[PDB]
Amino acid sequence: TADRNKQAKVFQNKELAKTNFAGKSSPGPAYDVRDTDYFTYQKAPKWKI
Amino acid sequence: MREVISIHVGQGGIQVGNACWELFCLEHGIQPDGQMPSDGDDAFNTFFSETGAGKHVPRAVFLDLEPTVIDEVRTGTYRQLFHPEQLISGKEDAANNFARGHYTIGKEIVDLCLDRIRKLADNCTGLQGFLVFNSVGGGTGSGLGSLLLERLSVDYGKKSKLGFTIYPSPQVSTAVVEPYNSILSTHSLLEHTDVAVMLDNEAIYDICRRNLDIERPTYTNLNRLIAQVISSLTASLRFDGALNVDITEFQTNLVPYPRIHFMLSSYAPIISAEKAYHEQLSVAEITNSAFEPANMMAKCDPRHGKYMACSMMYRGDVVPKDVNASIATIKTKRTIQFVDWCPTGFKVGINYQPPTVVPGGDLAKVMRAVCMISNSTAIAEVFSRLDHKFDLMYAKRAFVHWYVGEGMEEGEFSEAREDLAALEKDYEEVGIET
Amino acid sequence: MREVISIHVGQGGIQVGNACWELFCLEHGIQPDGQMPDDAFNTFFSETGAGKHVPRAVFLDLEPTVIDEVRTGTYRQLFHPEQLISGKEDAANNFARGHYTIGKEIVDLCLDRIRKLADNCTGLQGFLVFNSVGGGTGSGLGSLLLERLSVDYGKKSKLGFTIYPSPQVSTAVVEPYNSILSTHSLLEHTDVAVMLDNEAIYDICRRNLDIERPTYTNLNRLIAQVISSLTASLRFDGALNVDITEFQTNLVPYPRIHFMLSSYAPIISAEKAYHEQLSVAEITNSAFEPANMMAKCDPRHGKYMACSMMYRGDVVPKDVNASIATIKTKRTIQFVDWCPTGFKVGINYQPPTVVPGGDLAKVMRAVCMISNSTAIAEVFSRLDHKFDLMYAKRAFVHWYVGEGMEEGEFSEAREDLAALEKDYEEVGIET
Amino acid sequence: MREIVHIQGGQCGNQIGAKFWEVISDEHGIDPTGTYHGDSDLQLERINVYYNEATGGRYVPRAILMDLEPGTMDSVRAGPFGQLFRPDNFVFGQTGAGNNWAKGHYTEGAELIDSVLDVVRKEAEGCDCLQGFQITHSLGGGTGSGMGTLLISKVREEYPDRIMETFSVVPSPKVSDTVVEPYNATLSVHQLVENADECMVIDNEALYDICFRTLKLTTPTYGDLNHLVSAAMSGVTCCLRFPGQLNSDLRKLAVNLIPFPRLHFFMIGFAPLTSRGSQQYRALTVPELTQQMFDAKNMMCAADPRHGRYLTASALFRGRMSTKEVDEQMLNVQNKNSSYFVEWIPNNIKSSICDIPPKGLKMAVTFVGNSTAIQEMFKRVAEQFTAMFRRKAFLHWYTGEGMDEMEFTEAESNMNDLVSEYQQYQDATA
Amino acid sequence: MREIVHIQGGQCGNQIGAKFWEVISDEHGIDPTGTYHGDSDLQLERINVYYNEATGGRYVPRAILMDLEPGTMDSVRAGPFGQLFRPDNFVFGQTGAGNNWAKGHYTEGAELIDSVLDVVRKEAEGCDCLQGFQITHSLGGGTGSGMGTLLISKVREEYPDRIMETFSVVPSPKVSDTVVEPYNATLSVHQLVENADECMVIDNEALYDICFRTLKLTTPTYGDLNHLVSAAMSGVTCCLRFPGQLNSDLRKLAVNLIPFPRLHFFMIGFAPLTSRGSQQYRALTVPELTQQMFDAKNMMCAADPRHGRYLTASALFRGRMSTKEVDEQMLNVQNKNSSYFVEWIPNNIKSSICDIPPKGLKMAVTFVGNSTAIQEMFKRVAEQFTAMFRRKAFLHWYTGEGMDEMEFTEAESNMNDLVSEYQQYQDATA
Amino acid sequence: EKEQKELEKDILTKAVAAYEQEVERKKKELYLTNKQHQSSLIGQMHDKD
Amino acid sequence: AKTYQGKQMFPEKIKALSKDLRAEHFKLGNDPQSYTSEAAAKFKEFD
Ligand SMILES: Nc1nc2c(ncn2[C@@H]2O[C@H](COP(=O)(O)OP(=O)(O)OP(=O)(O)O)[C@@H](O)[C@H]2O)c(=O)[nH]1
Ligand SMILES: Nc1nc2c(ncn2[C@@H]2O[C@H](COP(=O)(O)OP(=O)(O)OP(=O)(O)O)[C@@H](O)[C@H]2O)c(=O)[nH]1
Ligand SMILES: Nc1nc2c(ncn2[C@@H]2O[C@H](COP(=O)(O)OP(=O)(O)O)[C@@H](O)[C@H]2O)c(=O)[nH]1
Ligand SMILES: Nc1nc2c(ncn2[C@@H]2O[C@H](COP(=O)(O)OP(=O)(O)O)[C@@H](O)[C@H]2O)c(=O)[nH]1
Ligand SMILES: [Mg+2]
Ligand SMILES: [Mg+2]
Repeated sequence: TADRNKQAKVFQNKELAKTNFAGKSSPGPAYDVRDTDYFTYQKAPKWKI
Repeated sequence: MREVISIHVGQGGIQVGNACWELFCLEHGIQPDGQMPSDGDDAFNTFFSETGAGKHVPRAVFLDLEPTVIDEVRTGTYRQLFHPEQLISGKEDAANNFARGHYTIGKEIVDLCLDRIRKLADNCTGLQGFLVFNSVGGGTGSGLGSLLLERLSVDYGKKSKLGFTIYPSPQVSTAVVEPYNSILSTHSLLEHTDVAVMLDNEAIYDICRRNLDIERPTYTNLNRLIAQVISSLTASLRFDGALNVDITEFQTNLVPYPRIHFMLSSYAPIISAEKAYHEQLSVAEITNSAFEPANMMAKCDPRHGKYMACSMMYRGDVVPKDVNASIATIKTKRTIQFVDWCPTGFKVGINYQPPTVVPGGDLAKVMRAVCMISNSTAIAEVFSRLDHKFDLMYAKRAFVHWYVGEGMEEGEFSEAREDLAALEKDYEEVGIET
Repeated sequence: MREVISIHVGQGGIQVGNACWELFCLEHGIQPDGQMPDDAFNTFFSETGAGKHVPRAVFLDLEPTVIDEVRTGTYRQLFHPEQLISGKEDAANNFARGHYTIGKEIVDLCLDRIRKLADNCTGLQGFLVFNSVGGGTGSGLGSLLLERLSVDYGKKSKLGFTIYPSPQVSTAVVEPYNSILSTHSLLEHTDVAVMLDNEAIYDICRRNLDIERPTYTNLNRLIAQVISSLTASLRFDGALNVDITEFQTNLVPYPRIHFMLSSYAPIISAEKAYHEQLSVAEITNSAFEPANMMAKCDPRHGKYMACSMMYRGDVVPKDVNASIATIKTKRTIQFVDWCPTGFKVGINYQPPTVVPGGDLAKVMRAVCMISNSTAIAEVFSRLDHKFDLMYAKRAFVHWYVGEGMEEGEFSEAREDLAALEKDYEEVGIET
Repeated sequence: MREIVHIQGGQCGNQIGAKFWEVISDEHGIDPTGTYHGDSDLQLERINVYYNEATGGRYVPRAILMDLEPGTMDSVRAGPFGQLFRPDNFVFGQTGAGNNWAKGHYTEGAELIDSVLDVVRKEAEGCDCLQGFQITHSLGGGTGSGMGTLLISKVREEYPDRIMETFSVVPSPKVSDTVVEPYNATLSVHQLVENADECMVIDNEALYDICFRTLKLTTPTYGDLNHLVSAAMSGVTCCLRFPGQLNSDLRKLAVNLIPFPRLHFFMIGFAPLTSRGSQQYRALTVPELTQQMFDAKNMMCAADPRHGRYLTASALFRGRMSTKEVDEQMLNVQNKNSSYFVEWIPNNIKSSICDIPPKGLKMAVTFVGNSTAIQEMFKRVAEQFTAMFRRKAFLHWYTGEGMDEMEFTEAESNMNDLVSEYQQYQDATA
Repeated sequence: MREIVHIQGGQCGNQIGAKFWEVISDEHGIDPTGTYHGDSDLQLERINVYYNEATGGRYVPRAILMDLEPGTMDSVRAGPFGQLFRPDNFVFGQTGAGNNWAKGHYTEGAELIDSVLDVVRKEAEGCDCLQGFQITHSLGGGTGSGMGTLLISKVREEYPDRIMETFSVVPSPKVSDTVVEPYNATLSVHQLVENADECMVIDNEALYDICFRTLKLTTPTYGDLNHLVSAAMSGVTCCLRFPGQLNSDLRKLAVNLIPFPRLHFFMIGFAPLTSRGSQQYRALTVPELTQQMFDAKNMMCAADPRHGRYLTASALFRGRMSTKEVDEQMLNVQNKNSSYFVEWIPNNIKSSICDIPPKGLKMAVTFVGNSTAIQEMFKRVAEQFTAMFRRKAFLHWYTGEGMDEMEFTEAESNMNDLVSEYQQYQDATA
Repeated sequence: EKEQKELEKDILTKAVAAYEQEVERKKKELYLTNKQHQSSLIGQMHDKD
Repeated sequence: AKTYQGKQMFPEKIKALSKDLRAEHFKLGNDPQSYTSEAAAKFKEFD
């Protein structure tokens, strides 16, 4: 009384690595990391005339 | 296949994270450069990740807005250990202003931090939970802790998060504004942390003075003690034991109601090498020293209230029969009493890996040790004194403008004090008998 | 039997062609002189009969400087000397000059050279065209060449790698005009177009490669790497091959929609490269994460239509399929309702090569991505707004009028852009 | 033929089985690689009871190891005789239940039981003529106490006529390790009483007491407790595998030990037990075997049998002995303690003899006693349960995934009703 | 004798043949140079079924390889056993289809197929007494999915009485590699159902659960896939090539499997499959083998066979066995699982026995099952195809060279009618 | 009959023993490949600085 | 930097203790036993 899906749950050995590090993927690409180099380097000057 | 992610925010958090990461590399035999020396597996997978060939990467993140400590870490002896860009630094510190760390500048660092959290969490499959380290008496620490807890609670959901917070001592203090952000932070974390532990400094000072015979302690010794407590707690995950205990097996045993999740710990034995070998250090003696109120890691007197629960982790070569016999004597003793609806209140864990020593440290080789975490009604006194100090300050509205001018609205203190009162009433109504 | 012809026009096109040709020769082991010290170069070169090899490329420009530096550079002996068309007078960012006055005397010679190249060719799969869009010469000559090739050869495939002006970074002050004009020209004539604006590449090289001081050379190196990862499958054996013809059957739902944006992974310096495993899951997650997009666009504001990914190295198909399942499980990336699966995957065995003195490190596993998504409308919208701002007062228009093309042509370009925006909006809604 | 299949879940049951299989393998002369090296022909005819033959001439135990945490059986594999177990019979999750009956019975267990039910159907269905099933589990833990009884019920619907035996470790308040034991123990026994044909109760407190007083060894261990329970288990089914004067199998035991269908909670004891310092002074005789049988301290349950009256008794003897002093001493013991035997069931002791003893002991005894003394365990666990429940302590964990307090109230009511019905017969007179 | 010619087209089919020929050469003991080096005399009695004889004592396969791009042919020629193939039989185009069904069926196929038809006609007339044709191809690729079907129609129009067999690979939604799969899949099935005598559906994802679960190997590969599929296809016709207790050929299977002319779509399975690490624990017996091929896991298809009912089943055994326990297990399993077996066609299992096992194995079985579960693939394909077609996406490519949406509508309607007519018998009652 | 039954043992044992070495050698060679590859970035570091 | 240095520090004990925990520690009686059937000793061939 077993189907193809829901059967891969059973753990066997360390080959679950290829199939389950993204179980609870902690969302993804929802965060903005554009132009965040502002902290690593030093910012260029910005002066009034 | 079991992993857990560690977060360090604030100067105290950084200085305790580096301390615990020395001990953990020391225990796993990994050299400071991270390379495996010389030439039993998967004992480092709990806190490390393999690069495919050679060294290991710790599963930790370091956050700070004032980059002096981070620069020191990046120029220190562990330069090759940490990922070069997970030691995230800002440009201006919060300067002990909770509004600054929660509304002004932390919003621009939190996104990158959460991106890093994603890049670490995607590499784990059996994520047991999160550990967070932060001092409560610091503006950036409290603010970033609150923001991270809020974001992670909605982004992840049901995962366990454990807070090793350092409350200010009742009369010994470093700053003058810390009660404000302490109350605000505890308000923030009450509905967001599954477990929080007390780590005020004065109790550790007293322990060091009494047993370690150090008349002049510093932050290094306190950090080493906290690191040893962490190692004792987490040894069960990465070492086989007769009665293993997982992180998920805490909120089912130690927190009788959702609102009550603040606990206080102790460690034993605490002793120096020049006197450690002088005594047998039996299991009964160490377990009595554990319940010795003066050995509380938080300066809160258990004799002033009832106990709800106690979870004790033994490491070494203790025997379950001996642990049970000692628990029987503890039950027999009359100076310690439990709440009526809790006849049995002990959770026990055992592990074989003896505690490791840090050379040049203060501890010695002891073949037995025990760390206890207790939930008892006595913890309400620190909340009471903190509320009184906050009321004294808010009577004249002192220092309020420094928070008002940062965009944090005036009425915010009101519901914080109300929630503190509600928690105190909750403890009072729990502590009564039926 | 498999070969493809490359066309370079404009200074940007030439400086990208030079970069791709260093990489091509170093990948195939051909010395700068062209002498080799079984047949994989037939895609890009042709045997001279005895000894050296000649590229299957043509270079065009109206200002003699860049052709002169090429002809005095270390690659004097490589190219066919009469295939480097050099002019006398620059069009000077003026689209009208390059499309109505000086392009007419260029186009006949250029087509003669292309025909001479094609007669040697036997299994022509198609043409690649390289041209900066913010320049009059590039835009006008690209319009003319595509217009003539579309009628001369017909169904042969052409791929255009245009470098669009950045949303707010730009060098000239008249580039919106000729950019819009070139868009109108190429919309109904180019099979596939790839966006390559400079600002996103600046951001990438700043963040990942960790150089606080790159120039155009690094940008060209990255573009060359992308092209090589694109065309590896035509000349290297793989477990799953792809041809250039297998893009207009997979990436263009409708004939109007053929603009895509690219990405590459992993981009990392040698100081931190192998200190992490750089496995397939990490590289393909970095690929879909919004920062590594070669175009200054955010996919999160729109739906995805079709993603085509090529992997090279020792990648395992089971690795890539496990990544794809997790990506489809992912929530933030959302596809259009009328496409349950939109992934085309290709695999090649030959790992990417490294140019000596370069910036990138060598790794076994690399991925190059071409994505068609509904979010591309924002660059068109902002370019349209910039165009309307300056056309409101007829600024600079007299220069274009005084070259001989009429007044009205701007109106049709504006209407065509409006139609394109409406078409994207309509295809973006769920049924 | 008439063989039985072994199934265990939870780490406690896994540890119990790890020693039961070693002791049975030592009894049958099987090396850790599974190749026969016995000396007598008697060691092979009835090997079909617990083993299956495989290519390469070796034997595989018919045991199903099922759980939700991989570490425990990943460890048991590294132990001695860990290579006998077939890899495909290991079934386990990745999350675990964290000592939560509701989690182990509703959320993860309901999904996971598919594969373990399939493999149990495999092994029970391959057997020539099935005799029954036996399970070993502890009732102090959420996952074991929940998923074990769920699978118990599920097997019960599909095989109503077969015999079912359960080896249940119930929490003793004197030595407790967890604060949520009463809740899961009550919730689990609620279904267990409705389904299990036989349930033998085992008490860690009583095993510790036995090791302290009888063996007089300084430091008892989990291995010691496992060995005691293993010998006790072996003594029950020894006569099924070896010839004897009077064959007596599980069905006969069930017929002769249970007066009423809801009275199937027994206590078992083993003999002889002595300090190996006192081995020389021992005189192995049937009267000594019986006096160590009926000793209160020999029992592995904390319930004092002299606090109630025996309903039925059953004795299994191993070794070569004559029925004379067997029946005579049994009758003498029955007459000498008449007040402790309820009167309307005269001649309330079953006796069985098998002439093949366990390895090491010339003569041995397994004792099973149905008495009213077990009511005190249920009374004390119910007192703990109501002390927990009147304040709604530790409740929202169980309520957070579909179970309500109605099931708790029904479970406690059913437990109290069973206790009342059990002690009703204690004062019954004719 | 009663020989069959082999023909393949497309990349997937070429890769399939590259290993099918290699494995059959191993079975008959032929070196890569085409010179016999076998040990048994039986290996050469029936070599004419697949091999033609040339001067010098060498053999050549009667295979016809067709493709639209010479890269795959040049890669397969340089591979092991790549020299067996006659250079004349290779036919390839210079442009390719580009996964466009219209391109691979209309615009260039009519021009290219004349030569391959001439060569296959020459091969057909050359052989003594033709038995039929077998084809291997994938339905996810344009050139294969179009050329194979058009060639099927042409060959049927010339040989109305010969047998037709196809190994068709279908695109499952879980492992999708090209976005235009539903279009050419539906177009191909429309034509295929009209002429093919037998079609066996093959899914990568089913193969893949098999390779991860049973073999437990870490890194699967296309070579391993081709090995499994080639063993499966060799098993069906082994009995045609070798003696046995009960001979049964393709015509036998055709008569015994399809109750109605349009229900000729099967799934196949091979046994035994075991991990090399567990090869020593497992015991090769007939009951184990029969449960093994009747497992839903080992099935080569994504469909779940317990979601429907079997029309009929057939099993081919390889190795030295008696018919007793074979037929006994067939009757036993038909009695045990009567719910999953339709009732108005009693005794719906075919058994065939061949006395020679495959090299390296003592026992082997190939199972072919006609069951109602196949409807799910066509259903999901229909949903995807209509989700594509309702918005008219990707249509102008097909329309630009003579095809119109009327043909797509007819294909969808015909396939839906096939699904409805096929599920009709699922609930039919006597 | 019992003779071939006893005979099969050593075939099975030698087969599994051989397969274990195949398992080990693959890991060993991939370790060396990753080692030389990482050491190649050492020359890359020197070239860059 | 004063406090925190790279230091030299350098499972058999764990394995020994683990097997000790599972060990017997009291064994059983000493073996005088030899297998023999009950109904076989009484019934023997006679001259
Ligand atoms: N136990 C312990 N507490 C510390 C240590 N360093 C700082 N603290 C506590 O932290 C509180 C203030 O926060 P800090 O850690 O100094 O700095 P911060 O958390 O980053 O907050 P800011 O000072 O605003 O940047 C003080 O009240 C101290 O009690 C330490 O090394 N050990
Ligand atoms: N990425 C990249 N962009 C370039 C390069 N060279 C020029 N461009 C872009 O091209 C735009 C102007 O066109 P150019 O290529 O410079 O000049 P042109 O195409 O020859 O047209 P004319 O100036 O009229 O001769 C500038 O805004 C640049 O952004 C290059 O080498 N790399
Ligand atoms: N005899 C014996 N008892 C054990 C052993 N391990 C655990 N136990 C008992 O099991 C009880 C705890 O069970 P628990 O861990 O909650 O079961 P779980 O829910 O399956 O994890 C304790 O009271 C122990 O007395 C063992 O090796 N031998
Ligand atoms: N089993 C198997 N499948 C393959 C192989 N090569 C390709 N495929 C599958 O075939 C599909 C693509 O078919 P395609 O090459 O377009 O067929 P063609 O157009 O006739 O050459 C992919 O989804 C692959 O999964 C192989 O060697 N073995
Ligand atoms: Mg600070
Ligand atoms: Mg220019």
